[PDB]
Amino acid sequence: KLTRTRLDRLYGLPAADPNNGKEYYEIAGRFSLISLVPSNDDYQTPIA
Amino acid sequence: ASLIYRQLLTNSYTVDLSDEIQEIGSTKSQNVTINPGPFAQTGYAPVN
Repeated sequence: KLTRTRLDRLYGLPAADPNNGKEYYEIAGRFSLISLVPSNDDYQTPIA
Repeated sequence: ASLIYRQLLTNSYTVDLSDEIQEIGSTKSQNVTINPGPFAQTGYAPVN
């Protein structure tokens, strides 16, 4: 709700004070990364 | 006159050194191992 305005019941965070007493919004979780890594093998090496 | 064959058979070890004489001068070549066998088939992801 914005005081002294023509619209109330606003939705979504304002662009003025998006933090309001917090610096980092810590988010802990598990990530799985199945990627196409560029690497041939333990091959591509002199045999000796 | 049989000494020719006997001396050819007897004093025929130093010829081993001749190999080195050809091996020292020549240039060798080594190669890395090639990945053998079939390759796994993997395309893209379905597209929109």
